[PDB]
Amino acid sequence: NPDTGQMLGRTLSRWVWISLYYVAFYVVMSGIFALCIYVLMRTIDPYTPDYQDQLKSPGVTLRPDVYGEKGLDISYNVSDSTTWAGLAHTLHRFLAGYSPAAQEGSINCTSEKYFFQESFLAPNHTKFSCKFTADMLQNCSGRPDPTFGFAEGKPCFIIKMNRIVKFLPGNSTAPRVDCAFLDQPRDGPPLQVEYFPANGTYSLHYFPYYGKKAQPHYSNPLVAAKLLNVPRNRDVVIVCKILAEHVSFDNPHDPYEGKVEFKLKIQK
Amino acid sequence: NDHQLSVAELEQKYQTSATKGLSASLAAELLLRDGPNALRPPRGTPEYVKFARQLAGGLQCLMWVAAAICLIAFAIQASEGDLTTDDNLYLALALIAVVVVTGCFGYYQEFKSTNIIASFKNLVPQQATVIRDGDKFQINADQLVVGDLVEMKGGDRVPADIRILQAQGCKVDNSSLTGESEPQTRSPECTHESPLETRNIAFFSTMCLEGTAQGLVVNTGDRTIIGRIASLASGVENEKTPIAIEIEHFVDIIAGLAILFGATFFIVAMCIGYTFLRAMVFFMAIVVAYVPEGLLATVTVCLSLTAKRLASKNCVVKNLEAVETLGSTSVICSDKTGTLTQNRMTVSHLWFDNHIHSADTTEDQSGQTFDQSSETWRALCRVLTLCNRAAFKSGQDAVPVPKRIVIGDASETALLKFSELTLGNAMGYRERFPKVCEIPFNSTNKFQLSIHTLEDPRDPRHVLVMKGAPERVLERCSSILIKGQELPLDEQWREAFQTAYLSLGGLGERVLGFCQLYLSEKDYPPGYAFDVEAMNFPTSGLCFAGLVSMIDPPRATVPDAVLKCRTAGIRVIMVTGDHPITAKAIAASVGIISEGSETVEDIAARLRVPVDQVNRKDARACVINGMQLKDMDPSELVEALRTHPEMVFARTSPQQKLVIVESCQRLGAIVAVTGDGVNDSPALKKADIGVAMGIAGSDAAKNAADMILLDDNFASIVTGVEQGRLIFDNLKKSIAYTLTKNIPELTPYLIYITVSVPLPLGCITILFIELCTDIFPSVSLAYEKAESDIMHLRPRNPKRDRLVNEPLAAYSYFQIGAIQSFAGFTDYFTAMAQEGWFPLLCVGLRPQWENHHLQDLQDSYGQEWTFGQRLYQQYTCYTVFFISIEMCQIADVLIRKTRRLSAFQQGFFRNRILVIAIVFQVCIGCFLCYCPGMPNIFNFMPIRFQWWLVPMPFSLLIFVYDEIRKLGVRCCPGSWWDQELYY
Ligand SMILES: CCCCCCCC/C=C\CCCCCCCC(=O)OC[C@H](COP(=O)(O)OCC[N+](C)(C)C)OC(=O)CCCCCCC/C=C\CCCCCCCC
Ligand SMILES: CCCCCCCC/C=C\CCCCCCCC(=O)O[C@H](COC(=O)CCCCCCC/C=C/CCCCCCCC)COP(=O)(O)OCC[N+](C)(C)C
Ligand SMILES: CC(C)CCC[C@@H](C)[C@H]1CC[C@H]2[C@@H]3CC=C4C[C@@H](O)CC[C@]4(C)[C@H]3CC[C@]12C
Ligand SMILES: CNCc1ccc(OCc2ccccc2OCc2ccc(Cl)cc2)cc1
Ligand SMILES: *[C@@H]1O[C@H](CO)[C@@H](O)[C@H](O)[C@H]1NC(C)=O
Ligand SMILES: *[C@@H]1O[C@H](CO)[C@@H](O)[C@H](O)[C@H]1NC(C)=O
Ligand SMILES: *[C@@H]1O[C@H](CO)[C@@H](O)[C@H](O)[C@H]1NC(C)=O
Ligand SMILES: [Mg+2]
Repeated sequence: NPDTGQMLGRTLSRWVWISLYYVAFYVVMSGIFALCIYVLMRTIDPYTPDYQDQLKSPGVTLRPDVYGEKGLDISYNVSDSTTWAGLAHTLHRFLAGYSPAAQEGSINCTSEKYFFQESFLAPNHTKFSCKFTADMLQNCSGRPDPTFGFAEGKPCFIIKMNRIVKFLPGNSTAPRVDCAFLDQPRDGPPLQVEYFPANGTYSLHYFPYYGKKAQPHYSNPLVAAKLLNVPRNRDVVIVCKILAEHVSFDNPHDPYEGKVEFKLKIQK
Repeated sequence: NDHQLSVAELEQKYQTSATKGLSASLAAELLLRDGPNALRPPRGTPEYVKFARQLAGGLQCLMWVAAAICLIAFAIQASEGDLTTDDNLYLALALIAVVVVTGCFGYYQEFKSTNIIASFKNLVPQQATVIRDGDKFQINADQLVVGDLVEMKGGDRVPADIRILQAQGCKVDNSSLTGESEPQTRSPECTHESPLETRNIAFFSTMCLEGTAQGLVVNTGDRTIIGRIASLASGVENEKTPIAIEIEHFVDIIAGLAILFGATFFIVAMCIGYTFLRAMVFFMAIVVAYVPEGLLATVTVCLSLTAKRLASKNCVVKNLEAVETLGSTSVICSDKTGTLTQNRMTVSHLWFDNHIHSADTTEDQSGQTFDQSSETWRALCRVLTLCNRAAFKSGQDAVPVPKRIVIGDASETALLKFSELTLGNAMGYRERFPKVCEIPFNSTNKFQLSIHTLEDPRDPRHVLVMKGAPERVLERCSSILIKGQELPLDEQWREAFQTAYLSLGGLGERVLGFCQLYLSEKDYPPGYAFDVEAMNFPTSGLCFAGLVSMIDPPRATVPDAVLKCRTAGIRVIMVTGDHPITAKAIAASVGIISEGSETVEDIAARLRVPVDQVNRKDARACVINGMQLKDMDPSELVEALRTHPEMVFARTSPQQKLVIVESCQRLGAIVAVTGDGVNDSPALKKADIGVAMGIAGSDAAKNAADMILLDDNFASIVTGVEQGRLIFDNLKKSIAYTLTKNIPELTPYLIYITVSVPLPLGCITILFIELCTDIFPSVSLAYEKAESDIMHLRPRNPKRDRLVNEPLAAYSYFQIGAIQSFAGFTDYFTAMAQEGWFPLLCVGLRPQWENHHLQDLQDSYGQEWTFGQRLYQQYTCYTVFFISIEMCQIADVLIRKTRRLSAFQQGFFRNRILVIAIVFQVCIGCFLCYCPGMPNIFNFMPIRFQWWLVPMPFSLLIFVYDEIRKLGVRCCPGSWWDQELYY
């Protein structure tokens, strides 16, 4: 069939002709596809997404994030500093983005009320974003304790809510973090937590989030939960939920929606 | 052989006697040495073996290999610690399930056809009349041994191959074993050297029509002629069908394309940094992806629909592949006796009033009659009705006369049926003329005479009717009846009689002479005692009435069926065991030999020159007898077949029929064989498709054939040819439709691997497309009408015109499939961008997107997503790609209705099955999208309405582009556009 004069049942000039036809066909179709993409991108709004069909409720993440085989799993030895050195380093690296230098692009906020911005009054046609600094975490900021309570067996966990454009958690009261044992230990008391900021609330002036084009300097507000009565040498499960009117945490297919659940063991 | 021996040479070879036969003890010893006198039963194959066969085939093997590759890839991925490998299991299970269910459906089809065919076969134990050491008794035929002396009479089956020793007017029916339509005389004398033409051999399983015979068993069981034919058919191998060959060629195309694409993207994946094992998994995935899933089911359903259409016309196929072969058939080798003809001697021509009249010979009396007004005709009818002794069986009034059963020989049966169909009430007319004298037929006289009394009480005259061989009648009969005048034979009527007799005999017809002589009252008064012992009544000086000739006529639909087959470009060849004169006459009657066609013998007779002087290329027709065929080599046979378009093989053995079929197949033709008798079974097995008559067919022929005509309607062959051509075209369209959607199923995976976008199309939704939403629309294309006069086209070239070829594959894969892929990706990027993911961010996003440890991945707006939310977005992408493919497949099914004609020409809605299939597809898509629980069951999402709209311009583009392509094909035939863009 690969005859010299007729190469796979078609002469050389015929191959040129059919190849040119296929090239023209694919060039035309590629141009149509590119024009469709261009029209789509010209109809897309740069500040607000068209739909939020998958973002009805925000996800909840935890720092430091260490993952086992079914989710978050944190284990360390109080007597062994190398077991929590990496955890403290992760917390330091996360809080590096919350220094005053990192937060120079944001402003003082004191309203305790939704920061509704309908105009672009910030530098370079932007919106003001409120300033959150690591020192708002107090005993869990890495100062004066650079171990975040891990050395003393009272670890700090940073709970961060996923930001959604124009999502409003609820203005009756500030959204609040609540951490408890998933299954209460039998002989032991319930989990004792200390929160930074006090009561574990996110101020309402960090909402709404307007996206990264309108607030390029936006920083998620943080809540640090310091655990105080974790039993030693025992496997415990801790769930930290967000308590707000418009935040749900009962999704059987998303365990990170509205809450974060981690496995914790503190050896001695 | 044993016939060519003598009774002295016999009676010693078989340790027997001519008068007393065999001793009982020695007969028992012979029955121990050789098996019982019965043909060996076919061992057959078990039902599970037939099911295993149904699980085989080219496409089935491709699917089995694809499933094995899926399992191997699953094992490799599991060894590499990879998860989410349920796609491999789903694909393998779907492939295996489709193969097994299709095999079950095909096995059920074969089981039903076998039951339907065997519902007409019935068994009854046989018996023989044996003489052992003097005593005569009725023994079972199976206990007969060689050398046993047997006696047979009329109505008795011949119980073995027998050399005739005594016989008195013995006639047998050899029409099944041989091709001879007329009853054959059996006498104790050798008249030929071959056992199949000598008169002193009777054949096992044939019927003794009349007379008595005595003879010695010379062959038993499988040693008989019929047993040897059964052995010959057993050694014939059944070849693969043309549709199977087409399917294998198309499977080869798919395999080559799959290997090419897999190797190319394996190289690409290695070049872009994948590991060798990951690239190998990519290779196997692509190779599996090229294998279609529901195409086997679609093909099986289309073949089943064609089989049902044929079965509605009493045409039953034993396997689904046989519904196509007649469409591709270029040569039909047809048996004559019992297949083209009715296997029933019928009155055809009459010579009275110096004119040759033609009688209606159709079994349904749908032909033209002859003039029945002459007093000469009235006298001839009276003679031929009064000179008959055959009688209809009682309780048979409602049965049609040609199919009725009468007690008598073939000639008297035909005359009685002719009387019942022309005069009406033959026996009621006979009883009106009381018989007062009768001389039965005898070979010393070669005539039959009977004297009656006229019905009219006024007339006391006696009528003397006489019938017999024309020369014997004309040696008497010094007067002839022409237009009611009793003129004598002044040598003019003698020469005219000789001319008419010779012409009727040359028409392959057996002729009879009829006359009458009224007896005057003064010399033969009422109460006269006629005496056969003394011949007091006059036996000469009679009045000749007319000549009646007889033939086994063609079936009613046969000539038009042959004409239509020849109009469809199919060569029709007659292969018969009957005599050349009858074969040529029937071939001219049915249209195998056309008007004006001549043989070399015909040209030699016309030009008054020796036959060898004639140029062989001037003779369109040719008759070759088996004796010449024996002394012919393949080169001479091929030369004769190429030289003479209209070929008749006469006096042909079953082995020679097989040889002719093999020669035609070796020349490159797809050959169909039509037959009914045992002598056709080896040729029926060798044929690409074998067609056997349901009623006239023997068990061997019906077992050898692939197609059974239940009502013996030969015109069903025309329907088979038309339906085969139609199913070929419609299968081409359906396969194009099925193959088109495979490219938009595979391109998202290629982009997912190379550009690392989040997965646009899931395995479950691909399976739903393959096995749920498109099977009904693909099947609905089997209901498309022909776009041209399909029965005026020539048979396709088997080597050039393939079911799936390069233009079809290229068009379906890389133009329509490419447009569908572009539509799917447009919808994918639209749905991603409207939910917050711009295309450039989508590029390279896959590792972070699938990272289970990332619960705050940022989109184009800075919003942070969990893995579950991203997975639901991925399901949305699945759904929009699925809906794009479905919308474009609507236009694909619309444009696949025709290959040359416009949709406006063919009719948008004339295929209501296709319309229903489109509605059904849309309904299933809506159900999958919007039923509650779908996102977590099958990962279908309730997409927004505007994502239904996005692929619609692409579907419209598909329709418009295909319409323009077909317009260019129709407007510029033979151009480069027609050569390249038409399929
Ligand atoms: C055998 C032949 C195969 C041929 C396949 C197609 C070849 C060409 C395809 C892709 C190459 C790029 C061509 C298209 C470019 C897009 C057209 C365009 O001008 O868009 C503009 C955007 C940039 O706009 P922006 O974001 O700044 O605006 C934001 C505006 N604000 C801020 C207001 C929201 O540019 C972009 O998106 C760039 C990203 C576009 C590409 C996305 C990834 C494509 C990858 C795979 C798809 C393959 C499909 C294959 C289907 C057929 C297979 C047979
Ligand atoms: C040929 C004959 C065809 C007859 C029609 C077939 C029956 C269709 C009738 C009803 C089925 C759909 C409506 C009931 C379910 C609503 C569920 C729902 O309401 O889910 C919403 C429907 O989304 C819509 O935008 C409305 C879509 C309405 C249906 C449009 C698609 C139907 C179009 C059919 C055209 C067929 C003819 C064209 C093709 C053939 C051409 C020849 C989805 O929720 P979402 O959009 O808010 O976002 C989701 C946010 N998340 C994720 C949080 C839930
Ligand atoms: C060059 C750009 C525009 C893309 C290529 C356009 C293609 C489709 C066009 C441009 C030149 C055209 C060819 C010109 C020459 C020939 C040879 C002739 O015997 C048949 C038509 C044929 C085969 C044409 C087919 C279509 C063709 C190949
Ligand atoms: C008509 N054929 C249908 C069809 C089309 C496109 C396909 O893409 C492959 C693919 C898509 C989506 C997810 C997973 C996929 O592959 C997984 C995989 C399969 C087999 C092997 Cl061996 C190894 C891996 C697959 C089947
Ligand atoms: C924001 O408020 C804090 C606390 O009052 C203050 O220390 C800081 O200076 C303010 N931001 C500026 C001006 O950098
Ligand atoms: C936090 O630190 C202060 C000292 O700055 C101390 O008084 C207080 O008890 C600490 N609380 C805890 C247990 O975090
Ligand atoms: C780690 O914890 C175990 C108890 O689970 C303890 O026995 C061991 O001493 C600890 N490691 C060190 C370095 O002390
Ligand atoms: Mg026959």
